[PDB]
Amino acid sequence: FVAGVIRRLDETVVNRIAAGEVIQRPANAIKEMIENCLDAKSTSIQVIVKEGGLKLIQIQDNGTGIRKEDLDIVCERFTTSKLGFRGEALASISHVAHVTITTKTADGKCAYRASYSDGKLKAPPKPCAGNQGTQITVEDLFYNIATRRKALKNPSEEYGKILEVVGRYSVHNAGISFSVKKQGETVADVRTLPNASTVDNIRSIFGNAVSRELIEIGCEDKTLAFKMNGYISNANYSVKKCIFLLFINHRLVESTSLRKAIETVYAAYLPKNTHPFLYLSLEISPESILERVQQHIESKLLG
Amino acid sequence: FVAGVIRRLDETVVNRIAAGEVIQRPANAIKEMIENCLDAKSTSIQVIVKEGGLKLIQIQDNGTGIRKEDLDIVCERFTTSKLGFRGEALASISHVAHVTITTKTADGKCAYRASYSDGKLKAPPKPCAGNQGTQITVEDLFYNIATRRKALKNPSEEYGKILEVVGRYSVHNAGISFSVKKQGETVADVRTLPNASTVDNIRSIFGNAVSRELIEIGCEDKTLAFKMNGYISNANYSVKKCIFLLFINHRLVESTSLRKAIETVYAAYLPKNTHPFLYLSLEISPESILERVQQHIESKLLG
Ligand SMILES: Nc1ncnc2c1ncn2[C@@H]1O[C@H](COP(=O)(O)OP(=O)(O)O)[C@@H](O)[C@H]1O
Ligand SMILES: Nc1ncnc2c1ncn2[C@@H]1O[C@H](COP(=O)(O)OP(=O)(O)O)[C@@H](O)[C@H]1O
Ligand SMILES: [Mg+2]
Ligand SMILES: [Mg+2]
Repeated sequence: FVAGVIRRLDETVVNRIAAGEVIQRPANAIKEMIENCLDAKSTSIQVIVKEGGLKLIQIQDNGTGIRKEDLDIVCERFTTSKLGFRGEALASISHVAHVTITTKTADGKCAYRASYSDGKLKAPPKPCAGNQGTQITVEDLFYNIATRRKALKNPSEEYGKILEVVGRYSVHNAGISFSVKKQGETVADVRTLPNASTVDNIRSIFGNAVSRELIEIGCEDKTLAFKMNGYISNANYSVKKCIFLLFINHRLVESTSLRKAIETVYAAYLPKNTHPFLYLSLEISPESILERVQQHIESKLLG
Repeated sequence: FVAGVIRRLDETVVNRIAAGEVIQRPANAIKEMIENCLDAKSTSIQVIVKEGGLKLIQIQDNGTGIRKEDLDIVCERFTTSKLGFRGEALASISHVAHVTITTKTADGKCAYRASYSDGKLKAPPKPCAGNQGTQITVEDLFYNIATRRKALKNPSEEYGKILEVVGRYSVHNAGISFSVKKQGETVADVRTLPNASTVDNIRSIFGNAVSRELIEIGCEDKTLAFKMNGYISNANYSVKKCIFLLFINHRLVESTSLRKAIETVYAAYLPKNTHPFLYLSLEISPESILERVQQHIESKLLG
């Protein structure tokens, strides 16, 4: 038994593998990029996809853009214009894809384009055509981690997941226009419009049969420091699988705990196989609160 | 609406906060350090604690030690002598505590002592007294993150958690001697001995009433690529709360899924309130396997 010798991991490998762990699949890259479009005050967001996002993801917005002088560092880890940690999403994407950014600010004379590998600027940004806002292009996702590339689903399931994410951000963000299409196709698979209510976007993404059966919900509680709004299906609507959109502080989230609560409430009113449609937006800042929601929904179902 | 300006996070803050997130509490620092003692082929491990591990944790082993020339980088991130990622545990601890290491290799002429802040060597290592192996001393845990220091439990609950961890590693590692005491006390609260069987260490840590009621278990399956051994309580033993030790590849782990399976099996044999004692060691390399364990245990309870 002798002592080992300590070496350093190659963190070009470490950083690639961790970035794979964060991103996971094209829908998730797209989720991060959309959130950036919304943070940059965009009112029009367009998504274009080739091969389920494995070949190309392109997202164009009309938001505030990235200043020319900041393109040097925008994809580095822990660089952010905002107050896990801020500044990891584009850095991560850039470690497992070829990223190009085309962007213009109101105060810039023209748009600039820059390309990145592993978080680093490849060359000085170059002026190009383009209007107010930002187009990010993400190519060959996981070209450098074979195991995750093969561990992804077929192109049409991955496209399916992108639709789910974008359609879901579009219900939460009524008034902002969203679209998703496959590259080289002219007709969008999802398209919402700048003057749409929350209910119109539910009708558009989820169909007239759900939109006709919605109950509006809201409750605030200053003592429990939370607010909630959204829409739920009344006791007359039933499908084979529960469609549950959940947003907590404007991020889309999954929650086995709360979907359980609400299912128990609905179990008493809906048929044996069948399930509800749920859209809830919770505003919280940093337990018994999940009683008030179960209570509030049951109250609304009884009414 | 104008464009932001991108700045860099201070990663002295980032690194401190993430390290808090990993470590969480003294029992967990101790878990990481013990595992290092075992990796370094230690047969005698001594733990000493002041104030539940908030003031001092000291762990002495007789393992292979750290070479003098490697003390410079041992607490840096991603430095390891081994093949999330390797090399994060001591780096993390050193970002939220004052770490001192005293260590000797068989080939070194004497032990060397070094002190670290934020992963960096404070001064050149200095020769000192000490035998084969390594003593790590971890002081003032979370002195630099007030919110986690107050979010820790009272000193005696945290000490309680250290006992749990060490007692549990000691059942898995029969033949290796472990002890834990409070600083300045002469009698250990936990002590296992170099010639002890697994059953002796269960008797010692968990008492004669459990050790008298154990069924040995083992199953291998080449097709499902797993092995399992351990000990369980037979249908005659019952306590108010389920004591379940689980090791997968020699790390202690919690598992709501498998503890559920086994509880369902035991529910049929044990009284209404009461629960079993379980020690299982699973060897796996990188679903239907949880059926074989539920099956194998029921089989052993029926027999
Ligand atoms: N669509 C966009 N429009 C304007 N700025 C963007 C856009 N996407 C990214 N950015 C800029 O790049 C930075 C890094 O983004 P990201 O890596 O997601 O970290 P974060 O959003 O936490 O700051 C943002 O703070 C922002 O300044
Ligand atoms: N008790 C110990 N005895 C010998 N070497 C140790 C001990 N603790 C830590 N080390 C050394 O420091 C390195 C860093 O430990 P750690 O930060 O836990 O990362 P890892 O265990 O993944 O290598 C180990 O690879 C090992 O060489
Ligand atoms: Mg972002
Ligand atoms: Mg370790």
